[PDB]
Parts: sequence; C-alpha cells; structure tokens
Amino acid sequence: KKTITINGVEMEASEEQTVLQLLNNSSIEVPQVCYHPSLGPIETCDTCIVSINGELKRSCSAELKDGDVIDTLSPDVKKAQVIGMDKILYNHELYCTVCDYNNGGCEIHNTVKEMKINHQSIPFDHKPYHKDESHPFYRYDPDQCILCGRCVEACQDVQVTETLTIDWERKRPRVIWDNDVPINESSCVSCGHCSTVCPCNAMMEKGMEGEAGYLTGINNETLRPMIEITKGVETGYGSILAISDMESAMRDERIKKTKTVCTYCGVGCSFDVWTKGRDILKVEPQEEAPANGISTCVKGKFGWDFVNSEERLTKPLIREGDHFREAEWEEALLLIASKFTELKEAFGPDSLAFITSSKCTNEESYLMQKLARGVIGTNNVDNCSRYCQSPATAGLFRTVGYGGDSGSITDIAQADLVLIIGSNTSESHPVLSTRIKRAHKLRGQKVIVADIRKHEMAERSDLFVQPRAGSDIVWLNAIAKYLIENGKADERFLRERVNGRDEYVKSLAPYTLEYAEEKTGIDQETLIQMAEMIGQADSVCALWAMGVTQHIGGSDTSTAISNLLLVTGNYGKPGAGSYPLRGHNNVQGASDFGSMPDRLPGYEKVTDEQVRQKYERVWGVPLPKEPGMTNHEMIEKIHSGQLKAMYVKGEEMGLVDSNINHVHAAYEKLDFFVVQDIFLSRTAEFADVVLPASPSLEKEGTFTNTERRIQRLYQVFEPLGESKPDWQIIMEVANKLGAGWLYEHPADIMEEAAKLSPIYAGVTYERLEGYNSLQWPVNADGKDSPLLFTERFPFPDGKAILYPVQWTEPKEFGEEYDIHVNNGRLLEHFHEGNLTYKSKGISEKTPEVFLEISPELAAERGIQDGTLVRLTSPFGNVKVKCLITDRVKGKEVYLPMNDSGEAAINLLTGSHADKDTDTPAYKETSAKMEILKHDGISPLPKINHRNGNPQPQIGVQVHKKWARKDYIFPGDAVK
Amino acid sequence: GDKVLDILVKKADTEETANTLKNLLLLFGTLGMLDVKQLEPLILKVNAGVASAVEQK
Ligand SMILES: CC(C)=CCC/C(C)=C/CC/C(C)=C/CC/C(C)=C/CC/C(C)=C/CC/C(C)=C/CC/C(C)=C/CC1=C(C)C(=O)c2ccccc2C1=O
Ligand SMILES: *SC1=C(S)[C@@H]2Nc3c(nc(N)[nH]c3=O)N[C@@H]2O[C@@H]1COP(=O)(O)OP(=O)(O)OC[C@H]1O[C@@H](n2cnc3c(=O)[nH]c(N)nc32)[C@H](O)[C@@H]1O
Ligand SMILES: Nc1nc2c(c(=O)[nH]1)N[C@H]1C(S)=C(S)[C@@H](COP(=O)(O)OP(=O)(O)OC[C@H]3O[C@@H](n4cnc5c(=O)[nH]c(N)nc54)[C@H](O)[C@@H]3O)O[C@H]1N2
Ligand SMILES: CCCCCCCCCCC(=O)O
Ligand code: SF4
Ligand code: SF4
Ligand code: SF4
Ligand code: SF4
Ligand code: FES
Ligand SMILES: [Mo+4]
Ligand SMILES: [S]
Repeated sequence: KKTITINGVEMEASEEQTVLQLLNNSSIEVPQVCYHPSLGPIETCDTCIVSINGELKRSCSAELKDGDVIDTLSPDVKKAQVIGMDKILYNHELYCTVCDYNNGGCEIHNTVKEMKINHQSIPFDHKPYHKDESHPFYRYDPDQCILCGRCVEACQDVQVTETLTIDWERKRPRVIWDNDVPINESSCVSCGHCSTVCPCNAMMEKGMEGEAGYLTGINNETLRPMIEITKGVETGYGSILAISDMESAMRDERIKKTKTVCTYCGVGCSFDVWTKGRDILKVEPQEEAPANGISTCVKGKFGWDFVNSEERLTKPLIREGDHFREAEWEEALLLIASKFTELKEAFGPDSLAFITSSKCTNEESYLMQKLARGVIGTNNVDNCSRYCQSPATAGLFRTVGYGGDSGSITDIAQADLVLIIGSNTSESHPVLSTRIKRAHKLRGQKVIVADIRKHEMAERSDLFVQPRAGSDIVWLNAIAKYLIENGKADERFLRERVNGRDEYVKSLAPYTLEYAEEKTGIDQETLIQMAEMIGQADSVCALWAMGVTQHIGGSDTSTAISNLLLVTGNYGKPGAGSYPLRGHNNVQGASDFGSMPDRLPGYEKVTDEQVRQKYERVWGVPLPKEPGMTNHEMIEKIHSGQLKAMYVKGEEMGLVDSNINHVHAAYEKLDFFVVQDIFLSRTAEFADVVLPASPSLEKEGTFTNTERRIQRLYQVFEPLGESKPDWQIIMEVANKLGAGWLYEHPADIMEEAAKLSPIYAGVTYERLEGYNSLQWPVNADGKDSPLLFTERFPFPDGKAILYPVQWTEPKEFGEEYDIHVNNGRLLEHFHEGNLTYKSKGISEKTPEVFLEISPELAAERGIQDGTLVRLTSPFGNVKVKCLITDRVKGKEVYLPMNDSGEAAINLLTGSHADKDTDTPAYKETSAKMEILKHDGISPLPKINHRNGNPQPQIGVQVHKKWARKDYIFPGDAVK
Repeated sequence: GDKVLDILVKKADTEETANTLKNLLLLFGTLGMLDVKQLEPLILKVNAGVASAVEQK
C-alpha cells in the first residue's frame, strides 16, 4: 500500500513512517549520521537530505506519504548532503587513523567514505571546551563532538536518565550534563547509552581511549602534532581514508569482539565485549540484541574489571589448618571426591546438599542438579531463587502454571499500564526501567509504582503510592475486589481462560477499600483511582520484585498479583502480563534446570513417576524420591545435625542469607564445606576447599534472562590462570565421583538438557548462534513462545485458576524494633559487590554502604549526614554510615546490600521465611538507631549520580538549534 | 621510540614541512595527470635540440 516512486522506480511502502526506513530497506546510499534505529529521528545532522515531492527535506523525519517522488542521485540532494557533512566535519577533527572509534563502525567515517568526499568547505574549528575526563568510565570530547544529539536522545528518551542536554543557545553548542555540571559531579547514571549511541569518538569509553588501535596509544603531546601534520599534508580525504581503513583492519586483528550476556541482573542484556588480549576495552551493544538492543547500564557496560581483577582466584584453594593453601587441581579434586564419597557412604546421600549459582549458565545449574541426583543421589539443591524467585514462581504455579515473565521487554514497552510493586527497577533491572520510562515519556504509558521507598522510577511514575511493609496483599486484593465487583473486570476472559471466579470472590469477601486504606496507611482516593486506571487500561504489565515477594506472605501476594491480572484479563494479550523480575542473569535459567529441590529440569515436579523414569533412563542412576530441603531451612537442619556437607558454587550464601550469624554458626558447625567462587567471597572464607570459579566472560553457556530468553554466550577470554569454567569443574568432580560425563563443550550439556526439559525442547546451540535467542517454552521444531499463555494455559484444562489468599501478617519484631530498615541494592553496585567493587569507577561513584534516612526521622532522632550509626536486631548488629535523602519516608529506612563487612544489612534480618517456599523475609527488618559519631565523611560523594539534578526534556530539542541565526538548513542553502 | 616520534612530529609540525609534503603529493598527482605518451616525441625533439645547441662549439 501507499505506492511510492524512489530513484525514478516504482516501489511499495511498509509500516515504516519515515522515508529513511524505506531507503534503508531499499539499500539506497543516503547519508544517515544522526539516525539510529533505536533512537529514532533526531534530525540534527541534516545529512539525510532527499528530494521529497521535489522539495529538499530530511529523510530521517520525512513522513512516507502516498505518491511522493524520491530522488537521491540528483546534484541538488548530493550538494545538500555534502554541505551538511561539511558542517558536521566543521565540528569533527576526523583523525581516523589515530582515532580509537575507527574500528570500522564509526558513522562519520563510514558515511564520509560512502559519500566519497575529499574536502570540507568549512575547516575544522576546535570548540573552546576541553575534554571532560571527570567520569571514570567514558569521556566526552567537545572538540570531536558533532552535535548530532544521539547521545542526548539516548540519555533523554531511550534511557530516560535525562542527564544530557544540549546548550543550543551557547555560541558553540555542546553536550552538557545537568546544568553543564562536570560529568562525574552530574546525575549521570553511567548507563553507557551515550557512549554506545555516539556516531563519532566524542562520547567514548575511557577503556578504548589510547588502547584500541596501534597508532592511537601515542601520547597526545606527540599525537596532536602528527594530526596537524596529516591535516596539512593530505589534499584529498580518499587516500587517508583508505589508510584509516587499513588501520581499522589493523585493529581487527588485536580487537576481539565476542557476544556475551551480562551477568549482573536478570534483564540479560547481550552485547559484544571488545577486548585487546585480557583487558576489556569496550562493551558495545548491538541493535540486534534481543533483550536490550543498545540499552545498557553501568554494570554491564563498565563493570567488567572484576574479570581481570588480581583478587580473582586463579588456583584451587584447600583449607590447610588455619589458612588457605594454593593446591593443585588434581589433589583438590581427589580431596573433594574422597570427602563426598565418605559422607555419602557413611550417612547417606540425603545428608548432602549442594547449591548452584543463579549467576552461572544453564549448563552449570544442570550439572549441579545432575551431580546431586544422577551422581550423588540427593535432591538438596537450591540457588538464590529461594531468596529471590521461589515465591513468585510458586504463585505462577498456583495461578498460571508457568514460571517466568509472560513476555519480552518489548511487550513491557507495548503495555498501556505497568503495575510495578516492590520493584526498584531503576536500580535493580536498569534496562527494563529504561524501556518503561521510554514508553512513559514518549508512548504515553502510565505506570503505577507501589513501594515503600521513592527511587528514580517512583518520582517518575504516573501514580506512586507507598504502602506499609508487606501490605501489598491488602490493597492489591481490595483493588481486585473493586475491579471484579464494579464490572470493569474482563468477564469474558474469566469465563474463557480462568477458573474459580466465585470462589475467589468469596475469598475477597473480608476485603474492602476502607480495610486496605487502614492496613496500608494509604488514602482511599489513590486506591480507587489506581483501580479505575487498572480497569480502564487495555494492557496491564505487572512487575513484582523482592519488595513484595521477599516477605512472610510473599508467595500469597505473588498469587494475589497474578490473579489480579487474571481478573483484569491481561494474560495472552500481546504486550501485557506478569513479569516477575528475575534477579540474577540466570536465576530464571537455574530455576528452569531443576535448581529448586522440589522440581526437576523442565520445570517438572520431582514427585512424578514419568519424569523420574525418563531421567533414570537418560542418566542411568535412580532419582531421589524424597524432595530436597529448601535453602533457608538448610541452616536449621545443620543446627539439628541433619546436614553435614555443602557444595555451594558462585553463591555467597554465608553473607546474603537471612541472619548471617546463623549461617556463620552453621558454617562453623558443619564438617566439610566446598565453595566455588571467582573471588574469595565471605562464604569462600569458611570452606574446607575453595574451587576457583570462572566468570561468564571466560566461559561459554546459555543465560536465561527475566523474559524467559535463553541467549547463548561466547568465550570472551581464556580463563584466568588455570582456573576452569564451572561446568568443567563440575564435570571433573562428578568424574572423580564415578559419573562418567563426557562434555567437550557445553553444547552437549545444552542439547541433553533440551531433550530432557519439555520447556527447553527446542533450544540448541546452532539455533542460538550470534544474537539469536529463544524464549522458553520452546517446542522440538524450534519455534519459541515470545508471549506466554498466548492461546492456552499449561494446566490440563487449559484454563488458569484463581488462588484464594489473604494478608499474611508480616513478622515485624514489634516493640523496641521501631525503625523498620529496608534492604535492597544500588544501581552501580551488585549485592555485596564481589564484582563491582573490583572496578575502580563504580567504587569512585559509590565507595561504601550508606543508610538512607528520611528527613522527618532526622528531626525526632536528631541524625545527620556522614554519621556512623548502629542498627541492632535479635540476629545482628551493624555499624553503617548515614545519608540524608527524601527517598525513604518516616521510620522506614533503606540499607543497600553494597557492603560485605560488618555493615552488611543481612545481620539484622531473621530466620523467618515464607510458608509456601521458605523464602527469608529480608524486607521485614527492624532495629534501633544509635548515634556514634556526630561529624564524619559523607558516604555518598558529590560525584555520585544521586547528587545530580537531571534536566527532563523530550528529544534533543533541535528546534532550539533551528532557531539559531548561524544555523542554515542545507536544503534551502543549496536552493 | 616515543621520544623519537615526539621529536619527529615537533620538528615536522611547522607549516613549511607540511606544505612541502602536501606539495610533493600534489606534484606526484599532477605528473600523473600529465599525459606522457605524447611527450616521448617531445623528449626526442628536446634531445636533438640540445645536441644541436651544444654542437655550436
Ligand atoms: C642516509 C641515512 C641512513 C639517514 C638516516 C636519517 C634519516 C634522514 C632518516 C629518515 C627520517 C624520516 C624522513 C622519517 C619519516 C618516515 C618514517 C620512518 C615514518 C614513521 C613515523 C610515523 C609513525 C609516521 C606516521 C605514519 C602514519 C600512517 C600516521 C597516521 C596519519 C594520521 C595521524 C592521520 C590522521 C587523519 C587526519 C588528520 C585526516 O585529516 C583524515 C581525513 C580522512 C580520513 C582519515 C584521516 C586521518 O586519519
Ligand atoms: S533478585 C535480584 C538480584 S539477583 C539482582 N541484584 C542486583 C540488581 N541490580 C543491582 N544494581 N545490584 C544488585 O545487587 N538487580 C537484581 O535485583 C534483583 C532484586 O532486585 P529488586 O528490584 O527486588 O531490588 P531491591 O531490593 O533494591 O528494591 C526493592 C524495592 O522494594 C521496595 N520495598 C521494600 N519493602 C517493601 C514492602 O514491604 N512493600 C513494597 N510494596 N515495596 C517494598 C523498596 O522500595 C525497594 O526499593
Ligand atoms: N538483606 C537481604 N539479603 C538478601 C537479599 C535482599 O534483598 N536483602 N536478596 C537475596 C537475593 S534475591 C539474592 S540474589 C542474594 C544475592 O546473593 P548471590 O545470589 O549469592 O549473589 P552475589 O553475592 O552478588 O554473587 C555470588 C558470587 O557469585 C560469584 N560469581 C560471579 N560471576 C560468577 C560466575 O560466572 N560463576 C561463578 N561460579 N561464580 C560467579 C561472585 O564472586 C559472587 O561472590 O542475596 C539474597 N540476600
Ligand atoms: C661576421 C659575423 C660572424 C658571426 C659568426 C657566428 C658563429 C657562426 C658559427 C657558429 C658555430 O658553428 O659555432
Ligand atoms: S570519530 Fe570516526 S570519523 Fe572521527 S576520527 Fe574517529 S573514526 Fe574517524
Ligand atoms: S545516564 Fe550517563 S551513560 Fe547513560 S546516556 Fe546519560 S550520560 Fe550517558
Ligand atoms: S557526543 Fe553526543 S551529540 Fe556529540 S557527536 Fe557524540 S553522540 Fe553526537
Ligand atoms: S541492565 Fe542488567 S543485564 Fe543489562 S547490561 Fe545492565 S547489568 Fe547487564
Ligand atoms: S538522519 Fe535525518 S538529519 Fe540526521
Ligand atoms: Mo536475586
Ligand atoms: S537470584
């Protein structure tokens, strides 16, 4: 439809709105410098001038109206594009041969080569501004800035950090952070969008700077004169452009660009990691990345210094006396195998419990569970999901039947309303929050953030309401009652794909709007208006992170949320559904491959005859009928003497579990302990033998992110020292246990698990090549399911069931535990920071843990900033610094987990867990407030991103540039 | 080597040297533009003329 003619030849139009998309699909060589597919039309480079309807206009923003005439080889359009690129090069020095970004992907270089230009009519003029190297990760070079606005559009529209603007009013326009604050002192999240989206080397990572190529490591005092020499020597750009292409080929040999998936959080963003030997030069996202595309956070794009950190354990460590001796691989393997055989043939395999890391690949968790069941014969396996996703998955089983998100992050963006409850998506799953904020700022989607704290998203939400600690169930079920009672609920969906509507309504009888108003401490008007919005919203996406699921009734309120969507009728609809925020990069993958003790790989319960018979046939070893014990209850079993040995890999559970005094006592109580961590973590300190893990960069596997996407990794580095990828270590351990495993590369493990797992039936390494990713469930034909519950639910009847649940009383200690401290995670730091702390930049941004305290409570208790304070709970006693901010309200305070010493929050939390899944109630914590030091150094430096003031504007605001008298449009300049 | 390169660039960065190299490249380009197939008879005639000129004692 919408017939068009381009280049004098008839062509058809597609859903694309602008001429530039059609030209790209038609492979017309139209210069497009300022256009990025994810960014959208920025219209600031004017090199995309084409003749639409005869008039010269920007093809990047020219609407593809029916019947228009398109010409691109005309002398007029060629002259306009040449003038535009000359204006661009007036702002770009263009020293391609000695420029780090000339890895062949630089749009100025490519476009300049494509136009076959040889001269710039306007000579290059250095801007008066100096390079801004304040940031420890990426620098900005206003001399090389071409003012294309891609970085500003990224920071304002696709990442919505809003730290970047452009001072068009200035005599020399440039990119400015906040109000021209230096970069470090500004509100820059350090997400890396500006660096990734920059066409030129204007906004480029300091890792590349002076390290990308061969001639770019030359000192600036002796590189700049060479640049001036070449400027004054070459007459045509063609020859030196060819020389720069040779230098790009130069870089190609030394620069290794391998795809990987970020290990930190469950968004599972995939990107190439441009390295030079062992150091990491750049983290370059690609538009083809499924989970993020170009989107990235500070962790995944500047947090990989832990791989090359000297603290990394290169050799196996054995607990010799009172020290850790650096022992050989073979002797450590023999020791662990002999000890495991001893405690297996003495007290039985049931007294053996092993933990896989949710940070490791699917092959890793599958190998853990196989070693437990197909080798040891026990079922005691778990991961962080016991603390993270056990109640969410339990609720999904109880209502929908499938664990994981209902769809992809693209479906999150496509939603009309996002119901985020207990989620610090801005600081925990950053890229998903960028998608949500992009849809809110641009697509007009309204979101309802419901959490006690006021994070970045809460202050940027359509309706932010803070309920009481764990009181999400009350107001949520009241909202569901109102929706189902006033007729706004989708009754057709209820009759079609839902069961037990009247039973759920009977369960909702005691729940009233005033009841929720009293319980949650929230006014009735906000609840009624958000319920009206939910009823009116066509598509609803409900995200619930640990703020709600990590509670005594966390499973109950997870079922409540899921059946709330069920009543609303969002499952199966494109762009709407339940998206429990999977925390670790592969916590979803670990749970998929039988990490939880009650289920096998394929998300099948262990107490099923058919699956047990199939796993016996494939493995050759009988399956333990007795379900394994939960991770949290393991410590109590140890204190009762039931458990004696642990094999926990890549999980520092001695510091992240509730009441870490209790896990410390259990650790000192148990006999044999083997841990598998890249760094000498807190758990690694208490271990009879330490096995040197390998980070996901140095190992190949498959990461299953929150969107139930299984994306294959690549071996970025050979493992440091002689340490091995965790799958290799597990294979060696099992072989020393008489397993007989033969897996040369993890593809065999992946295909074996695919055969075993009904949900993973179709995932294979040849189907996961490059950036291709499959979202479980996948059938044997290889066709995945991007949206869950699209046609039918997994239940035998094909229709989901509403689960009757009530408000489970939070285990608040009561009495002297007045102040209710809240525990979470910061954006820059990852849990205790076994990885981020090893990166110098993140340490500079956030050096130490802090206790965020409310201004109201700063008056009655008389507390100030930079003060060391004491928090005491029947399970711990921490000494943490203090921070003054309005993010927290009243007594409730925020204590991020970004310290691993005496200041870790996990001392205060107790051994009270959920009824359904025994998930510790980390969010249910209370303590004292003791003032130790009145005057001290503020834990949050001025260079932290929370101290800045972002400028919220939509787009690059080009209209300000167009209002400048000096600016002239090339289309009417050629005239 | 860094010091050697520094000395080389700091001595060369003068506009005279950059102009010299640019004009050498331009001279090569122009000599390429000049067609020499027709210039061989001209060279032979110049040879004969120089021989005649030096022939005059
Ligand atoms: C007789 C005897 C034995 C004598 C011994 C002593 C003696 C006289 C020795 C000779 C000394 C001499 C003359 C040495 C010169 C030759 C040598 C050895 C050179 C090596 C030194 C180096 C490192 C030279 C630079 C080589 C090189 C390729 C540099 C990169 C050029 C740069 C910086 C380009 C930047 C650049 C610019 C400026 C553009 O405008 C542009 C526009 C469009 C596309 C790309 C570009 C681009 O890349
Ligand atoms: S799980 C998990 C992992 S694994 C991973 N951890 C992580 C992440 N990012 C970074 N930068 N560092 C890390 O260590 N991302 C991943 O996060 C996953 C869990 O993240 P959450 O989004 O659950 O994170 P936090 O605990 O920081 O934020 C939770 C918010 O919940 C609110 N809240 C607290 N108690 C609440 C309550 O009783 N009711 C409600 N409705 N909300 C509550 C607070 O506002 C916290 O900010
Ligand atoms: N108070 C409180 N406590 C909590 C929580 C809370 O909200 N509040 N949250 C709970 C939850 S959800 C979780 S995730 C836990 C976090 O606890 P874990 O899931 O154990 O996470 P981390 O300690 O961040 O990472 C564990 C270790 O993995 C190692 N590692 C990193 N990459 C790899 C790899 O590729 N292979 C291997 N083998 N090891 C690797 C790192 O060195 C690090 O020491 O905290 C839990 N504890
Ligand atoms: C009376 C004037 C006599 C002029 C002679 C000029 C030189 C003639 C011879 C030229 C030569 O072969 O060198
Ligand atoms: S930014 Fe691009 S065009 Fe400019 S010098 Fe670097 S590689 Fe060349
Ligand atoms: S938040 Fe920081 S890294 Fe991200 S786009 Fe803005 S300035 Fe760049
Ligand atoms: S710094 Fe930003 S505006 Fe300047 S050239 Fe790079 S991407 Fe464009
Ligand atoms: S958002 Fe999460 S997965 Fe994506 S790059 Fe950042 S840390 Fe990695
Ligand atoms: S792509 Fe349209 S002006 Fe740059
Ligand atoms: Mo987690
Ligand atoms: S996790």
